[PDB]
Amino acid sequence: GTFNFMIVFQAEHNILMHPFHMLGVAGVFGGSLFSAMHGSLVTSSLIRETTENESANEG
Amino acid sequence: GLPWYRVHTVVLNDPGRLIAVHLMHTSLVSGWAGSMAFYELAVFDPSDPVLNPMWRQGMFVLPFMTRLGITQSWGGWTISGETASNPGIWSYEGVAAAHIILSGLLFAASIWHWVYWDLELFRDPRTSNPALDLPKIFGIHLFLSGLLCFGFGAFHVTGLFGPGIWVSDPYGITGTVQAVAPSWDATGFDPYNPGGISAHHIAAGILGVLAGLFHLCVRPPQRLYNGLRMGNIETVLSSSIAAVFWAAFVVSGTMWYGSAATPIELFGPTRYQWDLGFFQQEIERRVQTSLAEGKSASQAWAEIPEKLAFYDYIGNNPAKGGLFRAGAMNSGDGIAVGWLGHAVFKDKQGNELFVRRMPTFFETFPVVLLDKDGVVRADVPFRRSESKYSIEQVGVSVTFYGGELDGVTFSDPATVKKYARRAQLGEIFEFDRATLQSDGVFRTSPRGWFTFAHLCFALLFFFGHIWHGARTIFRDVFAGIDADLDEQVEFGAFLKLGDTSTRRQ
Amino acid sequence: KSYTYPIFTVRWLAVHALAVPTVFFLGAITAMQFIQR
Amino acid sequence: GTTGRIPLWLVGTVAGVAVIALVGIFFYGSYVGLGSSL
Amino acid sequence: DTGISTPLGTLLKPLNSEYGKVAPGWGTTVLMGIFMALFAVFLVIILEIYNSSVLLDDVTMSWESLA
Amino acid sequence: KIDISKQGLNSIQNETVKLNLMGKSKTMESKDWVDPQGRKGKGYGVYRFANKYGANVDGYSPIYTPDTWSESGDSYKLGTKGLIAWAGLIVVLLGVGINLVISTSAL
Amino acid sequence: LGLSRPAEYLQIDLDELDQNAAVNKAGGVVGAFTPVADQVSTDSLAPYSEVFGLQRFRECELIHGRWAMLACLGALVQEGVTGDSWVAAQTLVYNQPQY
Amino acid sequence: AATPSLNNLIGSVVAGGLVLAAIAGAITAVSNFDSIRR
Amino acid sequence: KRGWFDVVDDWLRRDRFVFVGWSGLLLFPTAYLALGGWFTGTTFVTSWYTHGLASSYLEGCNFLTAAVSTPANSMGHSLLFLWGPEAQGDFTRWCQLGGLWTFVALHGSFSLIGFMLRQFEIARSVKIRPYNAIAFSAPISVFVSVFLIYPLGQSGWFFAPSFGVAAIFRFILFFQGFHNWTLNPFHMMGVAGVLGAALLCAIHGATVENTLFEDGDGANTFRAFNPTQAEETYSMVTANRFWSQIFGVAFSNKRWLHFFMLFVPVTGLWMSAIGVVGLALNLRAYDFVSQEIRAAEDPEFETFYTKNILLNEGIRAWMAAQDQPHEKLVFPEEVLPRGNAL
Amino acid sequence: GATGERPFSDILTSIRYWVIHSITIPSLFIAGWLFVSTGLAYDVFGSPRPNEYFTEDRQETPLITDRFNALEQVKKLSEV
Amino acid sequence: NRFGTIALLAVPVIGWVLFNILGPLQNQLN
Ligand code: CLA
Ligand code: CLA
Ligand code: CLA
Ligand SMILES: CCCCCCCCCCCCCCCC(=O)OC[C@H](COP(=O)(O)OC[C@@H](O)CO)OC(=O)CCCCCCCCCCCCCCC
Ligand SMILES: CC1=C(/C=C/C(C)=C/C=C/C(C)=C/C=C/C=C(C)/C=C/C=C(C)/C=C/C2=C(C)CCCC2(C)C)C(C)(C)CCC1
Ligand SMILES: CC1=C(/C=C/C(C)=C/C=C/C(C)=C/C=C/C=C(C)/C=C/C=C(C)/C=C/C2=C(C)CCCC2(C)C)C(C)(C)CCC1
Ligand SMILES: CC1=C(/C=C/C(C)=C/C=C/C(C)=C/C=C/C=C(C)/C=C/C=C(C)/C=C/C2=C(C)CCCC2(C)C)C(C)(C)CCC1
Ligand SMILES: [Fe+2]
Repeated sequence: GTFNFMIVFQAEHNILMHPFHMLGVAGVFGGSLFSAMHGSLVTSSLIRETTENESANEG
Repeated sequence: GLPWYRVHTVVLNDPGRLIAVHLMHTSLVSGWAGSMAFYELAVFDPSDPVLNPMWRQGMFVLPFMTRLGITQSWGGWTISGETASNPGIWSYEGVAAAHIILSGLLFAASIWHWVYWDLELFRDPRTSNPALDLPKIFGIHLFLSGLLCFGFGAFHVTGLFGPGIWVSDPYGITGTVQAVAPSWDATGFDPYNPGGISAHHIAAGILGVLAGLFHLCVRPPQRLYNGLRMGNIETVLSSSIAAVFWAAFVVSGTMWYGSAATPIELFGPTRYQWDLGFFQQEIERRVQTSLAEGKSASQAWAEIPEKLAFYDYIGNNPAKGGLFRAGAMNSGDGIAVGWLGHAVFKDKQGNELFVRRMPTFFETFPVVLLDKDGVVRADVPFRRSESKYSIEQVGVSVTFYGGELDGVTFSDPATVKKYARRAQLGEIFEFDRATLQSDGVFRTSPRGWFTFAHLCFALLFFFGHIWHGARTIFRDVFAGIDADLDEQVEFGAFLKLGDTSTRRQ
Repeated sequence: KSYTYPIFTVRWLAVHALAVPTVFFLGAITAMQFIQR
Repeated sequence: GTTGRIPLWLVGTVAGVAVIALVGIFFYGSYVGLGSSL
Repeated sequence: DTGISTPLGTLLKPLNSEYGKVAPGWGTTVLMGIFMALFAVFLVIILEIYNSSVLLDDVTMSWESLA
Repeated sequence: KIDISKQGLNSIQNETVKLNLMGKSKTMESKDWVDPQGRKGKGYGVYRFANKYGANVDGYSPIYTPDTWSESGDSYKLGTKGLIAWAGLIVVLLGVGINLVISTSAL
Repeated sequence: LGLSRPAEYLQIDLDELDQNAAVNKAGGVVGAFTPVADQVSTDSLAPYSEVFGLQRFRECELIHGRWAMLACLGALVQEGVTGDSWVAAQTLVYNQPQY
Repeated sequence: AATPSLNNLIGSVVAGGLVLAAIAGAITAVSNFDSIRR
Repeated sequence: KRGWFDVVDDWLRRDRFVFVGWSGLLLFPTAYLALGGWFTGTTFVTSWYTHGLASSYLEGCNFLTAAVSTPANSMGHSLLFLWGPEAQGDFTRWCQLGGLWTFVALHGSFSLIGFMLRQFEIARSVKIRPYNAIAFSAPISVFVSVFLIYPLGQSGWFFAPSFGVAAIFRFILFFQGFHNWTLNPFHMMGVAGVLGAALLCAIHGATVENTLFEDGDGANTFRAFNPTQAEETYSMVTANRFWSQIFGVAFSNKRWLHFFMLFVPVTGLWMSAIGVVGLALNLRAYDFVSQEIRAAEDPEFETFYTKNILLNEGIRAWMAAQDQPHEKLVFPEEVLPRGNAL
Repeated sequence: GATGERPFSDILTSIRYWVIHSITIPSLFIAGWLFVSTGLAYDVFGSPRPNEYFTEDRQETPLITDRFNALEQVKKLSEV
Repeated sequence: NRFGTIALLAVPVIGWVLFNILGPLQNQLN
């Protein structure tokens, strides 16, 4: 039903060409980009507090 | 304790248990091969190799067994439909049993090597610590691989000692297991030339032997040793993963586009043979040749083999299946039993009409009838309130030449519409949809399944290569970075990045 | 203190390789607006 | 010779006016000429 | 704690004795680079042959070459 | 740990802007300071651990340091003659450009 | 090419692959190491001390030369006696052993 | 013989080698001109 | 440092405004060429002879409708070199034949390779862990599967995405009409991953910004921080209690929090890539056979799935004629599916 | 701190900088305008002028059908 | 000639830039 709603919405309003929909798509894509970027940068700078047979979460 | 995703790292520094786990994996793979062969043998129907071939029954490993020269069974039948003459040890059942026995032996060897892990062969003489000399082991294994490659390509493929490989004519009508001679000119790089296979295996085997001797004799450079971490085994793992995903991409492309190592008589026609009119052009050429020899249309169309007609079917096209449409094509379309004949559509004035064939992309296609100049003349309308090309208006009739319905003419508009609907798929055939209760939706071939599975495996193994290379290079910071790491990461503190001997600017 | 800096560096080339064609293309696009069909 | 610098806020104001004028020209050209539907 | 002695292990012992032995300097890196360049050229040639980006007189590059 | 005087912010004429760039404010360290809405201060200032760590984030990574600016560049070496030559050249180039734009177009 | 020049090598310490340690650094250079060659032992799979030795190279050269002398004389004599080329002789004997 | 496509392939290989050589030569030149004196 | 390699490494891995590195030699030329090719194609090069459209600013297109178009379907999977057996060294006719698309794609893939290599090199120079380099594998896999593997399993490069906005929109609509891409479980996992990543980003930003510590006297809280400080700037205990009482579950491990943040979108993108790889061979989860059989036997059974099937049929029938000029589909107006009065 | 280059704030507020760049940027703008207006853009990249979309020979959209004769086919289709 | 016009337009720009920057460039080179 959601997919049908999307398809009929596109057929009737041309949502893909709407600048507000473009801004929303940019919002979700940038959110994923920045979430991955922040998670990777934080995970890459962990200070050594454990050994190699256990996870850093235990650190 | 160890996380659930780090359990198998206990055998990283244990050569004996590494050998044990590799032996266990080999035993499992051999057992799968044997069991799959037995299961496929228990359900295979060798009664009809013309309209019910290997690939229409969803056989995966049986074409791979047949490609290298195995065609007889202990049951008395032969893959070509003849009678077996002294099948010998190496039949389908014999090969499956050999694989099962090998799996059992590898299981026993794995148990022995797991129990006895403290062999002094695995110790380093200088320090009495467990270690492996990876460059020399690579030399030994490369030498053995080159020897095996040369032996295969020289004795099996060429027929000097072995049976040979499967070779067939371009249209896959007359194909047997033959012996192929090497091709050393530029034609040996044609992907549709078995002589290329023989020549490649011979030359690559010789080069592999030479490179193995070189790697046995010469020690690695110090700079390369330090750069690639040749004292670690995860670098070997990363490089091997890279090689295997490269090979997976290559084999997937070869299977999808077709080559001399993937016969259509064993795996099925490719989609480019349908969307380019390979078999249709061949059939038309044969029919015109027969017609020019003073023969009638029915006589010309009666000499077309049923195999050639069957190859001209979008149901046999491999790009018409689904991801969750399980089973063989016999489970979706029914077992073909006969060729109805070539349907010829004629106008009320006698002019010929041709049905526009359905492209590979479309799941459903409109029915339109074109003349010899490509102009539309008739169709099955969707809006029947007003019609200008309706079959009822035009008065189209269908006549069959050759096949089951030779000489039968249909003029009922409903029957004409029904037969013009099946002309989209190519050559009209007769199917048996009651034996297996077929659904009515097309499925895919072993070619398509192989391509899909190996593309997915190649992508996942690219990720694996990246992960393991990163882990082996960045091994000292696997648990975390140093406590005080601020002077080295100060902007414009050193001339060179990370070098503490260039403090300026 | 006195600070002396080079004129041409790697940053200079990096800036100009993206700045010069950008201005050229902007001029071309501006000229494109007055063409009549 | 000529002592003195140029205000950074003046530079920013001029650059902003220039880019705004460029965008306005682009919109005007979108409303007339090529690709204007008439 | 030397290990477990075995006739086969003693037979194969000299093949696993030089762990860290390396050639000082860059060694034979240039020769291996030359071989790598030749391999890259060969791979490009065969890929272009299959891709039909290069056409040869005697190479049909089709199903008809099985004739 | 951080010396504020060595951060290159000493060549700024406006005292308030200078204090802003170092992340400092003498007004806010007073115990009787009240912000616009009317909330009293606890004496922390802009940053609580200013003494422990030397300075603030503003005083740690500034992006406007007139001290590091080149000694040259605040005066044009070519002088008035260079500016006169530049004016002549720009007038000539503007005339040439407008003539070329008019000529190459459709009037 | 100096293939018989006494080779000099280096010794690299074992890599630290302990899973119970926080830091596992790579292996460094223990020190320079020049072996002594041309010594035969009771190994049956690597009798000589080093591959790049003058004595081992001399033995390889002598064995190669003796085999080559026999091969040249035999190819000539067989070609004269039988009349077949020394290349086709292998296939002819394979199909039907003869002398 | 050799088709024009083969000649173009060989020329492209030579051009790629030339580009690599030019890049390496320029990098070596700048590296030698501006060095770090430890 | 006396050797050639040593001096070259000293210059390449220098501390600079723009870091070059050993991977710069592969990244900068290819990335510059790809960007320039896209800009040139969108500004000057047309698409009249390969697609039958206009895709440039010179012809009267805006930012949305300008694109670099794919080659014609007759060219198959040709790499379309400037010196190949099709363009034969002619630059203008190479541009007209659609060779700029392959130029841009082939240079962009190597630019992506060079960028991951640059991430690895910079991480190793600073002596940290390569998780940022690991995270780029998801965008690289998406690009590889969409722009290379999918066209390589089709008729040719003609069915690849074209580098433009409206071109990508047409690609999306084509994927809906022909493949039923919305009904693919792998695409569903990809959508879940992207939306969950956006959720995680927003919720983490808000939670950190609303559990800060009073380290200053000003209402502007951005100035009460110092990167070299020891104490954390927000209250993990307070955040955990708030989200435990509001939602039911909450994070108690910062490292696990940030690894989950990294893990979600990467997995989503990889799953979508696997789905597109499967779709390259027309292995589409298009229909439910039980539902089709029930709707065929019973003319009263209707669900939203059947309506979506009808919509896909209409999309295919009405887009086929112009989207695929090579098939030369001439459709009389009375064979196109249509509703009542619409 | 600083990596050893002149600050951008120092450069952008210089009489020398704005004297040099009062010529280069307008020169590039005029060069692009002249490139478009003189017809070079159409000829170099082969884009059709508004009067060259349809010729008297064919009144339909172009279609390329041959892969190896593509050069000659596109030469024939572009004939004015 | 159309490209010649653009080259002739670009020549005085190079001349002016060289006239304004030759001194400090030579200073940096040494
Ligand atoms: C997608 C990007 C990518 C990335 C980031 C990495 C990253 C890495 N690789 Mg992997 N690798 C890749 C793809 C990638 N690889 C591919 C496609 C292969 C081929 C199977 C390999 C095979 C491989 C091996 C064999 C090894 C690694 C290893 C490594 C590590 C560092 C060494 C390295 O830089 O190799 C260099 C990688 C490159 C991709 C850069 C080369 C650029 C090529 C040559 C472009 C030249 C252009 C081309 C010739 C133009 C014309 C072609 C045209 C006709 C189509 C690191 C984990 C090494 C290691 O340390 O493992 C532990 C190692 O042993 N990799
Ligand atoms: C920085 C690296 C770089 C890389 C990796 C690529 C990669 C690619 N380019 Mg790009 N390109 C670059 C920079 C680069 N380019 C530069 C600086 C320019 C100048 C503007 C171009 C201009 C360009 C054009 C005009 C075209 C490409 C295209 C392509 C492809 C070339 C296919 C080919 O057969 O290569 C050649 C094959 C090789 C394997 C070369 C390696 C051979 C090794 C080095 C052996 C050397 C041995 C030889 C016998 C001896 C030479 C030495 C002696 C002469 C000194 C490939 C994807 C084509 C395209 O995209 O088509 C769609 C194309 O049309 N490129
Ligand atoms: C060529 C074979 C290969 C081998 C020998 C290894 C070996 C190893 N991997 Mg690597 N890896 C590979 C390929 C391989 N990998 C690939 C293709 C990927 C990408 C998916 C990865 C990604 C990867 C990750 C992300 C991690 C490792 C890690 C490890 C180590 C521990 C693994 C573990 O304990 O799992 C134990 C596994 C389980 C308890 C259950 C997993 C079950 C999976 C989800 C599905 C069931 C599988 C099915 C039955 C068989 C597969 C069929 C076959 C076609 C693949 C070990 C050194 C770990 C590490 O680095 O340790 C420090 C780790 O974190 N690997
Ligand atoms: C009145 C309340 C109104 C709102 C009610 C909300 C109810 C939903 C709560 C779900 C909790 C499940 C968490 C499991 C796992 C769990 O135990 O989480 C607990 C976990 C604990 O984190 P720690 O820091 O303690 O972990 C330490 C590490 O060492 C772990 O290895 O916290 C999280 O990861 C938060 C993320 C939850 C994300 C859940 C999103 C929703 C899931 C999808 C629902 C599908 C529904 C299908 C219906 C058919
Ligand atoms: C003891 C012994 C013996 C015996 C043995 C045996 C009997 C064995 C068997 C074995 C076997 C019988 C084995 C098997 C195996 C199997 C396997 C190993 C499988 C696997 C599978 C998988 C892994 C799958 C997967 C999947 C799925 C699930 C779905 C889809 C996807 C995929 C494909 C991924 C003998 C007497 C001989 C000798 C002596 C000893
Ligand atoms: C600086 C800056 C900037 C900006 C920019 C811009 C662009 C601006 C502009 C501005 C402007 C541009 C302004 C203006 C204003 C104006 C006004 C305010 C006016 C008023 C008027 C009036 C009020 C009028 C009146 C009247 C009337 C009504 C009637 C008649 C008479 C008269 C006319 C008088 C930027 C963002 C870059 C960045 C940051 C910095
Ligand atoms: C093709 C080719 C090539 C290359 C070339 C190149 C490399 C080029 C480049 C080019 C370039 C490099 C270009 C650029 C352009 C740019 C542009 C055109 C821009 C625009 C912009 C805009 C329009 C903006 C806007 C805006 C505003 C105003 C506001 C805010 C937002 C934004 C930012 C968006 C060569 C010859 C090598 C070879 C052959 C082929
Ligand atoms: Fe955070």
